[PDB]
Amino acid sequence: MASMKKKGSVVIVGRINLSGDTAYAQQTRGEEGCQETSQTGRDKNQVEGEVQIVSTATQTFLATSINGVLWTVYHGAGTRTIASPKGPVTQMYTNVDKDLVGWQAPQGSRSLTPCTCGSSDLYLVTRHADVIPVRRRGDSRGSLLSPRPISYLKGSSGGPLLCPAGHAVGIFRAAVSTRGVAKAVDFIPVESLETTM
Ligand SMILES: CCCCCOC(=O)N[C@H]1CCCCC/C=C\[C@@H]2C[C@@]2(C(=O)NS(=O)(=O)C2(C)CC2)NC(=O)[C@@H]2C[C@@H](Oc3nc4cc(OC)ccc4nc3C)CN2C1=O
Ligand SMILES: [Zn+2]
Repeated sequence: MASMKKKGSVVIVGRINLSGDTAYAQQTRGEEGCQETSQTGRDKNQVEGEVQIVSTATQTFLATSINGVLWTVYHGAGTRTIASPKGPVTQMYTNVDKDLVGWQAPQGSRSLTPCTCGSSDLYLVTRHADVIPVRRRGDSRGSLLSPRPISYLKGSSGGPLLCPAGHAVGIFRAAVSTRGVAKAVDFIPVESLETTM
């Protein structure tokens, strides 16, 4: 018992910048400072933007602020705390059946607004700042207009699907693949987030 370890916190290590005309990824913390911030849970870095790049000791993925909650996938974060200036922050939402977790949105973040447009012309934002057109095909499915090998989507779970007006429609959860090519995506609808809230 006296040697039992504790899992570290999720750590914000960058963001997808969507403030201007060009989307691009930014790193805000290197691997060494990440490992150390994960152990202490104390992250004094300024947070900005809607889409964060997050990491554990073993995985990297995305997290998206919607309605003052930073949302991501359970298969990336598990039950982990997230690092903050004052120490580890405990999850506010956890739903393994939806592959969903959430923490209070960090100070300085900006939150996306839940989409009420009812539109099926969507856009997926990846960890590499690619904006991928996606046609909505169901409550939790959308097809890529230009299929990609799954390699290009790996590490983007927790990222947003957006409507033409930039509202949040869903959280990227899983890739639908045949022989390594992503033809469609599975996502957590924003309405399922609003119900969890
Ligand atoms: C079929 C259509 C729907 C399902 C069928 O489709 C698939 O399963 N396809 C698979 C294809 C895997 C090949 C790579 C696909 C490329 C990018 C994908 C975007 C994304 C990601 O980037 N991840 S990640 O950032 O790299 C990273 C690993 C976090 C670091 N996602 C996943 O890899 C998920 C995890 C797991 O799926 C679940 N795991 C769960 C685990 C839980 O508790 C542990 C609870 C609920 C879960 N619910 C679910 C649904 C399997 N994934 C798939 O996409
Ligand atoms: Zn909208």
